[PDB]
Amino acid sequence: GREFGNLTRMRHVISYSLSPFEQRAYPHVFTKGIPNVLRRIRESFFRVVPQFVVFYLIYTWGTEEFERSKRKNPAAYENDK
Amino acid sequence: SDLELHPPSYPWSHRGLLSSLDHTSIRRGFQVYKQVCASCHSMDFVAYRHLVGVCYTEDEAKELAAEVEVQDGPNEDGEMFMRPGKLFDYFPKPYPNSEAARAANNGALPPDLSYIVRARHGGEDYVFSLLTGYCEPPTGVSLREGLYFNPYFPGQAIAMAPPIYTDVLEFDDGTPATMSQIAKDVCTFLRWASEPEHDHRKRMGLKMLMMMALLVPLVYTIKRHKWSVLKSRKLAYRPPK
Amino acid sequence: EEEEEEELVDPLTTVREQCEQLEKCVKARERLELCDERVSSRSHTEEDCTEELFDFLHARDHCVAHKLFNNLK
Amino acid sequence: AAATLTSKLYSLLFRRTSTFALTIIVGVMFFERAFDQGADAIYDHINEGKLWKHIKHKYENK
Amino acid sequence: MTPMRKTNPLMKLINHSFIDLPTPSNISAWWNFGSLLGACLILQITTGLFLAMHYSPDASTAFSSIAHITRDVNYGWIIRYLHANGASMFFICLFLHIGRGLYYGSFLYSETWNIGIILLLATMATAFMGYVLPWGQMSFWGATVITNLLSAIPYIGTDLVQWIWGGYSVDSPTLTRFFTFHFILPFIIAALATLHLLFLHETGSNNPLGITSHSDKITFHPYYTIKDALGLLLFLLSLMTLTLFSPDLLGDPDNYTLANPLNTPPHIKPEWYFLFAYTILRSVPNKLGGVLALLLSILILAMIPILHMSKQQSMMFRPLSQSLYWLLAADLLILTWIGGQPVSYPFTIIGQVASVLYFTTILILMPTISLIENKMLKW
Ligand SMILES: COC1=C(OC)C(=O)C(C/C=C(/C)CC/C=C(\C)CC/C=C(\C)CC/C=C(\C)CC/C=C(/C)CC/C=C(\C)CC/C=C(\C)CC/C=C(/C)CC/C=C(\C)CCC=C(C)C)=C(C)C1=O
Ligand SMILES: COC1=C(OC)C(=O)C(C/C=C(\C)CC/C=C(/C)CC/C=C(\C)CC/C=C(\C)CC/C=C(/C)CC/C=C(\C)CC/C=C(/C)CC/C=C(\C)CC/C=C(\C)CCC=C(C)C)=C(C)C1=O
Ligand SMILES: COC1=C(OC)C(=O)C(C/C=C(\C)CC/C=C(/C)CC/C=C(\C)CC/C=C(\C)CC/C=C(\C)CC/C=C(\C)CC/C=C(\C)CC/C=C(\C)CC/C=C(\C)CCC=C(C)C)=C(C)C1=O
Ligand SMILES: CCCCCCCCCCCCCCCCC[C@@H](O)O[C@H](CO[C@H](O)CCCCCCCCCCCCCCC)COP(=O)(O)OCC[N+](C)(C)C
Ligand code: HEC
Ligand code: HEM
Ligand code: HEM
Repeated sequence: GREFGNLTRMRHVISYSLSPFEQRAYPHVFTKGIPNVLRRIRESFFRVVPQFVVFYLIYTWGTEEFERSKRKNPAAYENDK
Repeated sequence: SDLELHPPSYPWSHRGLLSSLDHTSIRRGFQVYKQVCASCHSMDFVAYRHLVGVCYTEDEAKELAAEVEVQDGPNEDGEMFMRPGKLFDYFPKPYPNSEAARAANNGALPPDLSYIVRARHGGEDYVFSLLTGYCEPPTGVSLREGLYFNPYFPGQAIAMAPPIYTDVLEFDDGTPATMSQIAKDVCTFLRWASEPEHDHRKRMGLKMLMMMALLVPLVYTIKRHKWSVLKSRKLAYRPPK
Repeated sequence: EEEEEEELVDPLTTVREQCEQLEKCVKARERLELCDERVSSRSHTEEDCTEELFDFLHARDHCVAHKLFNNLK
Repeated sequence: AAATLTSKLYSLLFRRTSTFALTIIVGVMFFERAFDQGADAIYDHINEGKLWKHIKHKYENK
Repeated sequence: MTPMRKTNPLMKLINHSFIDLPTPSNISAWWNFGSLLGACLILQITTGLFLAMHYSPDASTAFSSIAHITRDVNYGWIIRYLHANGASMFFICLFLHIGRGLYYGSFLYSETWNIGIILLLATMATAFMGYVLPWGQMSFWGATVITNLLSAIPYIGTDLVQWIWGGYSVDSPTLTRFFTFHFILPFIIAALATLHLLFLHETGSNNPLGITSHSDKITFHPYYTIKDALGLLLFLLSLMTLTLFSPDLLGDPDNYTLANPLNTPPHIKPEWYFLFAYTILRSVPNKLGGVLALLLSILILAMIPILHMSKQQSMMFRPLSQSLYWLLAADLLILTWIGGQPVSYPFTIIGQVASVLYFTTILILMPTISLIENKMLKW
């Protein structure tokens, strides 16, 4: 479907809700809110960090490589000529 | 030749996230520009105005703008006479064309300074170190007599001679004419010439920060208020059984 | 003036000399001088100590930054 | 918890949206005046002695 | 009497498009960058419009007019920086818009996904021509290089580069011609943006889980208007911080110098949003081959739906595909970094490796891992 009333068939489902004016906007934002954010962070931590850690290694290595490439060499006129 | 020597990060009065320029330093920096810079460096996009509300008073600006003659339009016959100069006039050009400038500067063309600070990498840090650093050439390196060895210059061979030294000019404020002091003042003046909206920009930023700090919590609270109907709704499944 | 040099002393010189007695600011001093002596003797070398100078100056200017402006104005 | 204060505000100025809009307009007029004055004072304090306003007295009428 | 918003012709479209179209309840903040893009487009027009009231498209007066706007014109500086920084924010939102589709499988909506590709190409054209308008040192040479790179076309290239130039060089006629194109193109983009929404609306928006959400649809107005308003406030926060504190961090200096035809700057580089492509062409040894690579790349985005062989739309339940996706994101970061560095042995090999890794990831690795994942679940 494409409009409310003829989208899908459902049965035997009950919902309960409460008015915005009868409940708080920041309930258990520290007892329950902070723990949940931490859970999410750890659940998706080792799936992302390693790739960016690798990127840093190449970045540092390549930058340092370029610096060495422009540093005077002792071989330069090592024959005193 | 080798990788450019990076100037250090000097502590500037205006480097703070909210700091503003020191206008007395700007006044002194301009006074330096009139004598040493004006001889062979141009400032095309700055008029004798723009100073009334910054350093100099309106009457002082009039007195100063009248000090130098400027070219005017045609006369009855069609000849061009010279006016005493007005506020709307821009700073005089040292040379008519780039060819004359280079001819008098041993081929090197002194760039216009109106945007030099925001053009060169490193900002005024580059300029200050550039003026303060004129080292005697190391052993094993030679250069044309006209050229001068300055490590911060990307060619390490700059045609410009040391522009400043102790007691080149006496400031009206009475502060000593130390070479370091002169360099700092002119750098402040150039910073202003490139970013005249500096002070106002930061004032707007301060107001924006406080307004945002107030607003963001409120709008988030409104969103939480509206969505609370869904963030706490409870479901159940009671099949006929 | 009473003095044409004592009155016109630049705080840059004092901070400059003062901060040239640090292990880093002095160790590179000889590594430069050594390099300088090498070219003086070698008569056909086409080498200079510009790269050696960019380390001494780098070290010196880093320290000079945190002390110079306190003795201005 | 000035529940009475919020109760009075609602019963007089929020129940009808026409009054709601009017309070908003007066509030912003006062708020901008106070906000601008306070913010400028803070800015001047942080940059005391450098703004031209702080040194013009040494040249104006002088 | 029934509501008028369901009877007036103009109100029917507004009601369908904004007020009442069903939307999934669980769409995350990633689904908020589409609305921001249009807002940015709106912001980019108005600011540019005012700048057009003072800009002079000529080889000589173009630079002068910009300086005049920044200093003499009232609030000219802030308008210019909003325009400049809004461009970068537009591309940041655009990349995030594309990224969401690749991760959550939105590309399955072929008709909508294909129109998007056109919008991206048009956007890039608008941005490239706009960067020439300041007529700085970098603008002149940026156009010179990115235009001379059509002489590799088999037999018509040389003929189709002078025609673009309006001459045997890059001069004022190019500047004026680019100015008109810069003005007109964004409005076409706006029209295309309405075809994007139109083709989207006939099927409905996707959700993070990848399952159809007909069971839990919600009216768009109250919930998402405030949510998108919150996103707009945050977007404005970022934009104003960029302009009001450090306007020029994301730009490249030396653009504040008058364009000198007989002076090649030591280090020519495109803008940050175009760097990723620059390194992909600078690596290929053949000039024509480099152009074929920059094009074959952009178009693999059009081929993504074909290469899809998983039996799940969303990569949320595909841990191995997630690792590859972040690896590919890191590869793009490497390409960006290399783009801004001079030619040399270490950067060149790194760029070459990144290019091949970029392509092989999209072509072979992703389909193969999807097949293995399907095998694992015993489909
Ligand atoms: C490092 O230097 C560089 C940069 O930095 C500086 C860069 O920036 C860039 C990037 C280049 C930048 C500017 C220049 C490039 C410009 C261009 C390519 C484009 C040239 C054009 C422009 C100014 C004009 C733009 C054109 C416009 C407005 C015309 C379009 C107008 C319209 C209304 C659009 C209408 C379309 C309609 C009706 C068609 C409707 C349908 C569709 C989308 C549906 C899709 C249909 C299909 C067949 C596709 C579906 C396919 C299916 C199943 C098969 C799968 C496909 C496969 C391929 C496998 C480069 C190269 C570079 O070097
Ligand atoms: C997540 O869910 C969501 C969806 O999915 C459910 C969605 O789908 C959407 C919808 C998608 C979006 C916005 C994204 C983009 C999509 C769109 C359809 C819209 C596409 C955008 C456009 C065409 C651009 C629209 C316009 C823009 C910037 C404005 C440009 C045009 C104009 C008129 C603007 C006004 C400029 C003005 C007035 C000039 C300012 C000057 C003014 C005072 C001075 C003017 C003076 C004059 C004319 C003077 C004239 C004088 C004359 C003749 C002289 C007369 C003299 C006499 C004596 C008579 C959203 C938001 C969403 O969140
Ligand atoms: C009587 O009964 C009837 C009715 O009632 C019963 C009706 O109802 C109707 C209904 C229909 C109507 C009245 C019909 C009209 C209806 C309307 C609303 C009117 C609408 C009008 C319009 C949109 C206007 C259409 C025209 C428009 C905008 C202009 C079109 C042209 C253009 C944008 C330009 C196109 C291109 C041109 C000339 C080519 C020149 C340029 C180039 C090649 C481009 C040069 C290059 C660049 C940009 C560069 C891009 C690439 C770059 C920099 C680099 C690339 C990369 C490199 C590496 C180099 C009818 C007919 C009827 O009879
Ligand atoms: C021009 C460019 C504008 C750009 C704007 C950018 C905005 C970015 C940030 C987005 C913030 C989004 C949220 C802003 C509003 C938040 C609150 C809003 O959502 O609430 C609604 C806001 O609704 C309105 O308040 C309704 C009243 C209308 C008030 C209009 C005030 C107009 C003031 C300015 C008039 C200027 C006139 C100029 C003449 C020349 C509904 O409030 P509600 O609590 O549910 O109403 C109950 C009504 N009661 C109180 C009577 C019971
Ligand atoms: C006529 C001598 C002369 C004096 C004195 C002079 N300029 Fe110059 N200036 C030049 C010349 C010549 C060049 C270019 C030399 C070169 O490129 O080798 C130049 C270049 C510059 C540059 C460019 C540096 C760069 O990296 O591009 C700056 C900045 C500058 N001058 C500032 C100043 C300041 C500040 C003063 C203080 C009055 C000053 N100049 C005084 C002639 C002078
Ligand atoms: C350039 C201007 C663009 C605008 C203004 C725009 C606008 C939108 C909007 C408003 C939505 C719905 C809300 C949302 O997804 O956040 C959407 C969805 C979508 N966009 Fe765009 N878009 C643009 C470009 C693109 C591009 C370049 C692509 C490339 C793939 C693209 C692909 C998609 C897809 C696939 C969807 C469907 C999302 C879904 O089904 O969940 N769009 N677009
Ligand atoms: C999505 C839409 C647009 C984008 C992405 C865009 C992008 C850009 C960019 C990146 C610049 C370079 C500015 C700089 O580097 O300082 C620019 C310049 C400019 N654009 Fe826009 N632009 C858009 C729309 C418009 C419109 C609609 C107009 C006029 C109607 C316009 C007029 C101008 C003008 C006058 C300049 C010169 C400003 C300057 O030189 O600083 N732009 N544009």
